[PDB]
Amino acid sequence: GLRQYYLSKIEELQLIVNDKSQNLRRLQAQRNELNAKVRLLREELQLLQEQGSYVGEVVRAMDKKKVLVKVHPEGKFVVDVDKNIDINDVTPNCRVALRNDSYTLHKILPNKVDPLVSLMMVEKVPDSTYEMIGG
Amino acid sequence: DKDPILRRSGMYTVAMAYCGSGNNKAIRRLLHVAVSDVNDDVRRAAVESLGFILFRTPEQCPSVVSLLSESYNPHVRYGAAMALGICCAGTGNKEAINLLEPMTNDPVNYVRQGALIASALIMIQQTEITCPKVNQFRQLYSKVINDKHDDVMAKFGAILAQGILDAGGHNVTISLQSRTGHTHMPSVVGV
Amino acid sequence: DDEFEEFPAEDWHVWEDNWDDDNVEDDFSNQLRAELEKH
Amino acid sequence: DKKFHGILDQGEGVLIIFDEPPVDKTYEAALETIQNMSKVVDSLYNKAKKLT
Amino acid sequence: DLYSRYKKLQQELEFLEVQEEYIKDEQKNLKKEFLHAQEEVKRIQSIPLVIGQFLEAVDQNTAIVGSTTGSNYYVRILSTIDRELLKPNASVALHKHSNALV
Amino acid sequence: EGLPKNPDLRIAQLRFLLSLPEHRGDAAVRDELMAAVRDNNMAPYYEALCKSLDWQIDVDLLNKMKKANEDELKRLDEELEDAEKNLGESEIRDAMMAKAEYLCRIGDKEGALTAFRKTYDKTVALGHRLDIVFYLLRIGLFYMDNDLITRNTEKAKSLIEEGGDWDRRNRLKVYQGLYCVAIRDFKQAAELFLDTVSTFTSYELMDYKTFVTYTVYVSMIALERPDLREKVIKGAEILEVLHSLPAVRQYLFSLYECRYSVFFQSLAVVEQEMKKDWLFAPHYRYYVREMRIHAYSQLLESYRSLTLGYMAEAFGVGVEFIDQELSRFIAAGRLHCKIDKVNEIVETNRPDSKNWQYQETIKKGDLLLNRVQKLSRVINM
Amino acid sequence: YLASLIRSVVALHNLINNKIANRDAEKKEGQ
Amino acid sequence: TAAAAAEHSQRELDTVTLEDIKEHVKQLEKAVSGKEPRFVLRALRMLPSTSRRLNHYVLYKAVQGFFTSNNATRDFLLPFLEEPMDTEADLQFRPRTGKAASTPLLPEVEAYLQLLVVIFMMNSKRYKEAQKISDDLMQKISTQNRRALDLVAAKCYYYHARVYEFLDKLDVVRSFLHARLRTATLRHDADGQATLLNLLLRNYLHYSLYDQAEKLVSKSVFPEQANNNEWARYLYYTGRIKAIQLEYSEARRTMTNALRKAPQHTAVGFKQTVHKLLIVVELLLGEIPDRLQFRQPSLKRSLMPYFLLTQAVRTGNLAKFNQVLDQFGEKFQADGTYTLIIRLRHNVIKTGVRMISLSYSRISLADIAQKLQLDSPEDAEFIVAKAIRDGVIEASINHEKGYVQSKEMIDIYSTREPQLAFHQRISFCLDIHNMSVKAMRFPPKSAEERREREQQD
Amino acid sequence: FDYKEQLPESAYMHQLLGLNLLFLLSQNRVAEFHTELERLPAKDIQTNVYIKHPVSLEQYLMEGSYNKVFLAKGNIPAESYTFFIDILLDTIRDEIAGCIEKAYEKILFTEATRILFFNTPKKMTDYAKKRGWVLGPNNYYSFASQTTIPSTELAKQVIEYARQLEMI
Repeated sequence: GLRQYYLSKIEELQLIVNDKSQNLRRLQAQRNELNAKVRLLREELQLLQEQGSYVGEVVRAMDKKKVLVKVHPEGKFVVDVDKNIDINDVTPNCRVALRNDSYTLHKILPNKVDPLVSLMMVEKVPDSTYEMIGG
Repeated sequence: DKDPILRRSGMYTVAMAYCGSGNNKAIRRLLHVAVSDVNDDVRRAAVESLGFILFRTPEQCPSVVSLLSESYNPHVRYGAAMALGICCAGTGNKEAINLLEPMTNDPVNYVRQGALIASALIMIQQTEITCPKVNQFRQLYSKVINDKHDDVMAKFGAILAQGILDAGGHNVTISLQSRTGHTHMPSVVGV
Repeated sequence: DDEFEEFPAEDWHVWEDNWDDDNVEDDFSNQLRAELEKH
Repeated sequence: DKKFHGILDQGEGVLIIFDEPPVDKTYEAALETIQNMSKVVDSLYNKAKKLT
Repeated sequence: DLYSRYKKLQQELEFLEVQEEYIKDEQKNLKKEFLHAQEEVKRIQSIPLVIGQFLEAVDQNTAIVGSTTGSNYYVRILSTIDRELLKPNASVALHKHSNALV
Repeated sequence: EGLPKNPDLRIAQLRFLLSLPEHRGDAAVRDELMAAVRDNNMAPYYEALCKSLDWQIDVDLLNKMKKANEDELKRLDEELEDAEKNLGESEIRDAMMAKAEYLCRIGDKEGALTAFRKTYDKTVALGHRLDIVFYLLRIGLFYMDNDLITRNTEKAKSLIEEGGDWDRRNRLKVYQGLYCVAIRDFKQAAELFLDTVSTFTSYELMDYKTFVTYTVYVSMIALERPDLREKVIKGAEILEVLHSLPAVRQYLFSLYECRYSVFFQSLAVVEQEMKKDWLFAPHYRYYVREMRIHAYSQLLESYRSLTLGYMAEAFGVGVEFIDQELSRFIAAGRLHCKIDKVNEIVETNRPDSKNWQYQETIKKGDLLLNRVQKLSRVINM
Repeated sequence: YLASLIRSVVALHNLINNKIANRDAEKKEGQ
Repeated sequence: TAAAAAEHSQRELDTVTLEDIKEHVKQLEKAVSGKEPRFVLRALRMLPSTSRRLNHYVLYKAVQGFFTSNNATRDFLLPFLEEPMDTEADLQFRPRTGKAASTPLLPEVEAYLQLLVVIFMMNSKRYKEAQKISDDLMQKISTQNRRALDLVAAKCYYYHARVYEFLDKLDVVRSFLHARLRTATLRHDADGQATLLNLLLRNYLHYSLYDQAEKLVSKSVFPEQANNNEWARYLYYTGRIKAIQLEYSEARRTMTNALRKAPQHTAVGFKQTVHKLLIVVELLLGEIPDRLQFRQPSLKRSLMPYFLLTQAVRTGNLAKFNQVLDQFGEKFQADGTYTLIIRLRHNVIKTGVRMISLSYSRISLADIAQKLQLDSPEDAEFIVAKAIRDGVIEASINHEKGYVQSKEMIDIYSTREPQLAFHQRISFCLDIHNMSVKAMRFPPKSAEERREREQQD
Repeated sequence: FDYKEQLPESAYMHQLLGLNLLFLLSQNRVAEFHTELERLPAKDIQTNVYIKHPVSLEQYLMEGSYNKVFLAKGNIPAESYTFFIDILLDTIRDEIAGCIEKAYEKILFTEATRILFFNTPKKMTDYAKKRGWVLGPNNYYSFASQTTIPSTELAKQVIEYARQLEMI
């Protein structure tokens, strides 16, 4: 009888600990999310004082992990690529970020507007179709 | 009391009074102070007090100290590191070692110092097979010592960590309770 | 999930759904014709 | 034709004139917003049941 | 073994009382410190800063801005900035030294 | 001229007529529908119609139409393949658009839809895309596919927004007004019809006479007296077409100028033709009820009290009938008066519009709250 | 009442987005 | 070779269902090993499909190998389950030959397989050996006691109750089912408690012991952590009980919740019954059902009698009401509604009075009787006076001239009623927002940069 | 009800069940009345006079058909129903008087006698003294005795709104 008594109260407590564990895991998830957010802000204040990175257009890729880059608006340097970007992806005529001190290609920014796209935008030949044409 | 030092004294008094007892009331008070109180020094003292109170059951500390270590306040993280060290001193707890390993290389000089010191306290009188992190932490200590990147307080932590690891000719362990299960008052006071 | 077999089953307009078109009544043409005839 | 708010009492033979209150724009906007948010809830059906 | 499940009783008390209210007050104080951290990161909007133009956005937290000094930079943007105001060619305020979109 | 009558809506009208119980057997309607079927080789549509209406399948005619359709489809697939191999994208598009057109002309809903989707994928012209979208919209009107109608209406609006074809915008206005009439949205139907009354060219759907008839009906049931006066009673085009129409002009003007009981013979005749019409059929009862309520409200608005005897004399109906009708509408809540029966007299009142707005807010909020709660149960569990 | 209804709809939208993200993450982990 | 082709199709289906049950039992033992029960719920989700494909003695082909360590089961299962499997069949597909380690089959898996046997007997329509084997299962589970076993125990309880339902004798199960509900209430197993309470309420309803069910509901607490289907059934039963006990608001809310929580892809019979009774309850309170229910294809011909009932009641004349009663009584006995429908007779009286008061300012008592389609005008007098007393109408009767004069209909918007309506709506909307925010589940979730920054600075 | 089968049923069963329904109606336990009434089979409720009279009497009471309720005193399909019906008549006299109180801005006496179903002016005067009336100074019982913002309750509701919004 007392074995059944124990096992009954033990199972009651097992249920209690189980549901409390689900509850505590939810609370821990909430707390961790909030703490990560706050830590992100406090490190943001610190890492926003870092020098901004220049933007330069790659004109030609050298060997030994170096790239010829025209940095806006004056200057044509050769910069060593960062060890996170496959040099095969820096094909000429593409915008790339260069670290402030000791220029180092560390990101391939979205490609500049195609020169042909810019030229056609300047010319502005109205778009046409056979249904617009008649006669 | 008004004085932050008096509040820290209250935290340490709770630690000493309830050392080893694992009294839930003391845990509640210490943890609430570590959370909500307005001074970082007393927050750290409260976390260390919780570490003191939880050493009879070294399996329990990892949870709370993890929540307080993957955390907000640099002082709270450091207090969690020392709480883990005090709790697991002489136990070589794999969970505590795993918790402290990320804490090393933290963006705070004293946090790194405390993590290293607590790690050495935990691996006191340990070897590779008992816990497969002793060599990792020893090489970490050596690099930190013979590096110039690390801050002066990180260097201090590394020297103290090596001293703890090889303490007593590597023939001594730090146990807050005697081998017969009695709280070792000299050890509690020393820690 | 459950098919709810406990109970048996019997073999078997995007506008506002109002309960006024349901009235049983002859066409307004018929009603008006009757009213005019008896008028 | 709503050129003035009043009612013609034939029996007595008089003309009652009412200072008709203006139409509340808040309720108009609330009803239109309810309609638009019903459209939103239909879009939410479309997203959820199709995906969820 | 069954009085070891009484050990499990005291374990249940440990989870219940110690940790629940702990997380509750922890998240309360974390909200407090979140407000404080936002007000602190306001510090980077100091008066002596250079004006620029927001050309393009790369990521959620980075963008290309042409500083009025002549050059343009790919730099991070402050989180507490309404992105609805980052219209093309919109004038922005860049940090004097770090040159981030402040 | 209008877009092609490929999914001829007259066929749908005739099918609806033959579905009605007073015309399920109309010799003239059946003969004209069969004339259309045999002229356009509607083999799949003929099979489906015979099945639905329980007719006997004329096996010989069905077989000959099926052979003709198979020959046409084979020939046109051959043309499509020739365009694929030799000719260019425009020829490919023309061939496969012709295939979609014939799949409509033989009343094959699913095949025609798939062909149109493929053609829209392979087409590059915005105007031709709008043509395909209008084909789909006409199919939707033919088969009362509400989802298809709404999807293609959004598609047509998006396509028109760029390009700014006002001819196509007016055609879409006419189509959307037809859909609104079909779904009993008479306010928007009247709005669109009045917008497009002077620029109507969609003869693929219906004649200008019928268009003006529908416009006048929806305007009467939706617009207030000032708007009706400004738009319908004075629009030059509406007045000319109503001069052509002897009956609907009398109906509208009787309503406007308060000639009562002639409004009721007009309402009876228009109700009959509304019931006959496929588009207005499942709304004729509602339209008649609303028009009767409008007439009663118009008569009662300008009088504090009005004897049921005077009401009956004005409307030509008997006192008992007008009393029961008025009491029914008052109970429904669509008339702002009460009736004293011991000494028959209708006494009007002026409830503030705030009460009506509150009732409408409660109703619409209840609908939307039920929808929101249904969504909540669907998601949470 | 109007604001409360709008807030309820917005909350349901947030819940839908959260559950969509949850299922996507779980499925990607299972992949 | 149509016979051979059909046999081959049947055999491939047998292999598919066999591997399916392999996966199910696998889920069961991994569930009990891992201590997480809801894996058993995941396995049990497919009882309908498994039952539908559970024919041709595929379960024989299975059990002949599975039930190796519990030979005490064959004695009953095989004699009832025959030996129809083809002589060879060239399959020899078993649980490693029906042999892993001579370990006794886990009680959960044994109960699952025997439930499969019981439901196959259910489909076979031979409810005697089914009853005996169900009793054997009940003895087995009563002897056993495990948490992960509670879900399969619940399913077994429901299916055994179904067996006795087909036996036509549920009072026999009454005692055992109720005692096992007591056991499942002492041992906190929400699923078992909920299913047992639902079956007891179903039995009480079947025998028309509404008063007994009333006490049971009053003094029993349903588990809030029950699945949507048990919640739907329990809410339906409680709503019917409340409707009979004349608690119509509770009936409405519980029944609407039952309809909302019932599955929307199946359960057409449950939907039909709930819609019928809910139409009756709405019509009894005075609220009139929307035409959507009657337009629904799933349940349209079933609700036509209720559609005409709603038309009659809303029209408000006892003539139409009592003819409709006369034509469609038979359905009202196939379902059971007499008391509710005649309370609807009283409510049609009330609705007619309401319409007359709204549409009339003064009206003679004879006219009121005529429009209510009542008997002698004195009865209409007393009905109108009783309505005014009850608050249905706010009017006053002038007996000297024998008419009824209504009030002025005080402008509601200038009163608190809009506040109360908007309060209900606001409270529910805030509840929805809070529930959604609570429900949002958050899934669980560099130093080289640190060093690089420190060095570059 | 228990021992269905093994028993041949008693012809007096329906009569006595109807008598029980009359008792429940007299004591005004309507819920129990309907609950037990649901026990009677369908056709027994619909056809048998012994079960029709109780249900019909409740129907009349709910409708307000006090004339037919009184005529039940003559109906009485079984004479034993008189005892449980007399008390119901007295309670119905009270209910009718309540109806008269709320309605009838003014009522006379000679017709109020028939309205209350009394047969003696002395009974009328005694009943008026019961509760209390004006006795009809002009032979008319003129019992025509027919703001306050619930600010506290409304403030409680608004604070509830605020608390439910701010516990986010």
